[PDB]
Amino acid sequence: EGTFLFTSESVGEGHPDKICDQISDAVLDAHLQQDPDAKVACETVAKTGMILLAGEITSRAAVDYQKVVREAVKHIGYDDSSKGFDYKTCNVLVALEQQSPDIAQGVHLDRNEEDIGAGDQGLMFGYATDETEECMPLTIVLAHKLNAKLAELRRNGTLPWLRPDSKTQVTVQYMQDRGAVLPIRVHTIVISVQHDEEVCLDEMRDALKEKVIKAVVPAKYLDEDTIYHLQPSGRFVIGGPQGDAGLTGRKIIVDTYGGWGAHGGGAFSGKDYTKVDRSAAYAARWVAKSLVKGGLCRRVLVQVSYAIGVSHPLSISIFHYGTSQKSERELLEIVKKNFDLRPGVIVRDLDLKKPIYQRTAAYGHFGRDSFPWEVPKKLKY
Amino acid sequence: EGTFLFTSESVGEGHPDKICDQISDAVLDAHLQQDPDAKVACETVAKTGMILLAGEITSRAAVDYQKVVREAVKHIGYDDSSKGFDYKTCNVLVALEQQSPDIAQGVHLDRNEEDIGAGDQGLMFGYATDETEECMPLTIVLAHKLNAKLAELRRNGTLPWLRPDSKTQVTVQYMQDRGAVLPIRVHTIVISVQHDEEVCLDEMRDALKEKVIKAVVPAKYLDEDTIYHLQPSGRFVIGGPQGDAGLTGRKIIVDTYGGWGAHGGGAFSGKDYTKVDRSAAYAARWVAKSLVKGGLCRRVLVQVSYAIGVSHPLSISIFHYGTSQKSERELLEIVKKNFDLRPGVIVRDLDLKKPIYQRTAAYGHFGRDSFPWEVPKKLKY
Ligand SMILES: O=c1c(-c2ccc(O)cc2)c(Nc2cc[nH]n2)[nH]c2c(-c3ccccc3)c(-c3ccccc3)nn12
Ligand SMILES: O=c1c(-c2ccc(O)cc2)c(Nc2cc[nH]n2)[nH]c2c(-c3ccccc3)c(-c3ccccc3)nn12
Ligand SMILES: C[S@@+](CC[C@H](N)C(=O)[O-])C[C@H]1O[C@@H](n2cnc3c(N)ncnc32)[C@H](O)[C@@H]1O
Ligand SMILES: C[S@@+](CC[C@H](N)C(=O)[O-])C[C@H]1O[C@@H](n2cnc3c(N)ncnc32)[C@H](O)[C@@H]1O
Ligand SMILES: [Cl-]
Ligand SMILES: [Cl-]
Ligand SMILES: [Cl-]
Ligand SMILES: [Cl-]
Repeated sequence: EGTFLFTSESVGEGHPDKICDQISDAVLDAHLQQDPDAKVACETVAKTGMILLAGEITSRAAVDYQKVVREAVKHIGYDDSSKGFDYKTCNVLVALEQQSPDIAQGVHLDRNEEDIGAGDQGLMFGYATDETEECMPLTIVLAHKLNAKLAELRRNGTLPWLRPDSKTQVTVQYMQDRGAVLPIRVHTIVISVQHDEEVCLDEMRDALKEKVIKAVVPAKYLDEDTIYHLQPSGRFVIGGPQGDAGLTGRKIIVDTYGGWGAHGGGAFSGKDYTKVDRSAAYAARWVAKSLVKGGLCRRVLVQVSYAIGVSHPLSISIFHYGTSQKSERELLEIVKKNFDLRPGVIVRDLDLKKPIYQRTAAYGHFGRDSFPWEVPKKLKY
Repeated sequence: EGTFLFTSESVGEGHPDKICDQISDAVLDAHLQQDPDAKVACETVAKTGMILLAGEITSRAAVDYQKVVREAVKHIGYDDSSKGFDYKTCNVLVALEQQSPDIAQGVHLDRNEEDIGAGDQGLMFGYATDETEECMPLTIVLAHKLNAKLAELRRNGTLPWLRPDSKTQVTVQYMQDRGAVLPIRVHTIVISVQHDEEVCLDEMRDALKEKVIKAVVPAKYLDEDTIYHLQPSGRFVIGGPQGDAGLTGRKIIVDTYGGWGAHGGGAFSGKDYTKVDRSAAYAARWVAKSLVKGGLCRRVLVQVSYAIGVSHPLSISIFHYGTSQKSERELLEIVKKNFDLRPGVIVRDLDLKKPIYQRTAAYGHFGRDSFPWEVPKKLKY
């Protein structure tokens, strides 16, 4: 009574959708290194032997797409045909055009930077929860860390049968606590990871429990009833793009809160700051985290929305789940007094011309590494 | 006090992401017409002059991809270079392989149909709300209907300057009502739609208000304070894939609840029933709607999750927002007694081998047309 199960998932750096996100952001970063005002909307598609870039870029930079793509794939670890994909020998195809002049004229041409219009319509949410220090749901934090642990043990050679494509999933039993949530125990863990042709299933399952799960999940959350689904498909030799096509922006829930809070549908990777799908979601996270770390609430969800060409949000809304003594109306006044959610101001507050985006594109965009949107603003009220 | 704004969006049939969803489901349907057991994972990518199919299909069908793709684009309305895209003359590229044998062996080979494994891990949600008869949020219903109205007036020739690519966005002021939500008024509407080179902005804005909004949104929701952003970019002649690359599965929030409820991240289009991203989300909608139409709650969210190769969900969870006299524990017992959420049973209950998927791929998968997942189950308890 008062408890429920909740599940979130994450994926590894070599998951084919995440490959695409990382490549899209490597392209963005390459442009921004040379032209901080590049307009970038770079989608990546991955299938056996192929990376395709499709989208719209207007930029003063001279970018070697072959090098940028191949270096990103090398970093992920796909470096041999035996692994199913090789940065040295794959096809890299480019279908990139300039940004539509109709978009450019309606969004940013002949506009003062602070008054640039949103690059599109849409809705975006930010969320924070006091259940972890980093203000993220435990389900998603643990799922990300399990993938990171796999990559670590692959790269350090202790589990050399590992390959880069992985997925994880964590189910936690939660208790209610005055509108907030408290994690009690881990009910179920799934891990699936691509592997070489030589290792056997029992060796993999033993390693995944002892060297991955136990190295990540605190023992206080694990008990004799916890259910483990380790390599549940039985065989995962074919992987990466060869096993499953990847596309940019197909892991938007992994990128955010693991299903908690809410999501407006927009993808992050491959987009410069004028695309509010990214910048306003980052700003909304920053607002939410600022409210929780400032002691105003324990758990909070912020919605913003925009119209293409219009700088100020059309709507700003807040829900605190009953975890503040202040009304949501009062919290909204505090937010309005402390934040300016025009994209041309967000860019300054969060330093969004800086080429740090490839680092955001695996293991979630939130709750990690003290990115600007993770540093709470001191609120005046 | 007790009120908040909430925004949802929708897109039209010629929006480039939605083009991709529709093509992916046209391909699925073509396979299912000949082989009800086809294994389909068809991604579509669209950019100027190009439809690319990428993914994995194992099927006994003989499908003419050129015809299927081009007929889908014709139906949407892209039939001339003057509109930016033409089904008769575009490039159709195919990068389709068989389903991975490692997946096939772990999911469905040599398994009894009812006991087939989930085609992947993941989490899925179903939602229902009593605020409309179709048990959907008003924000998303209105946003979809505005796009449908644009397509209607394009196809009937009364606004012949319209083209197929459109987006809409609706902000509603809601009041709290004992855990449920009540819509009060429409605060803001956005409409952006591709148009010919001859029509002027004032003609478009007048038509969008008088012939689109007033034909869709009840006057009781509109007042002298409602804000209208009609063609806010000022010019939208370039559109469709030429204006913005499209990909399958990039409108997952438009496809579902417009940001309400929750989303697990999986895309629907291009996937047969063994992909629980689709089948289990449909079943979860069916459960949620059955609970509301059965009088057990006014508003409800259901989560399910799976592991690849495992037939039964790993977790089932329910949240009723305080809108039931029964506890969520009791509702879960009712759900367990009345539903079987194995994919190999869902397929029978919801008739998921039937080639009806292209019809789901615009205007949302839920709340429309009495699809099987929209017909409530009579609950025994
Ligand atoms: O706040 C809550 C509470 C809650 C928290 C503290 C309190 O004092 C009172 C109630 C809650 N309580 C219970 C109890 C039995 N079942 N549920 N369940 C949930 C869910 C959720 C759960 C199961 C499936 C689906 C969504 C969510 C959510 C999660 C993700 C996205 C959107 C909503 N929030 N939430
Ligand atoms: O249930 C509620 C209630 C509520 C309903 C009936 C009651 O008797 C008591 C409370 C509520 N109340 C208020 C009041 C002032 N602000 N909020 N606000 C919300 C939101 C939401 C709102 C603004 C931004 C973001 C999310 C949501 C939601 C919507 C989509 C996804 C997830 C959660 N639910 N919700
Ligand atoms: C299961 S595949 C999706 C379904 C697939 N498109 C098909 O044709 O059936 C989704 C993800 O699961 C992982 N995956 C691929 N092959 C797998 C296998 N043999 N066992 C487990 N997971 C696998 C990869 O991370 C892949 O991107
Ligand atoms: C604004 S575009 C996204 C940003 C774009 N990729 C870029 O290069 O800036 C997203 C969607 O908005 C719509 N759109 C395209 N051109 C537009 C215009 N000139 N005015 C308004 N909306 C437009 C189309 O539905 C398109 O798919
Ligand atoms: Cl996936
Ligand atoms: Cl191998
Ligand atoms: Cl879009
Ligand atoms: Cl024209």
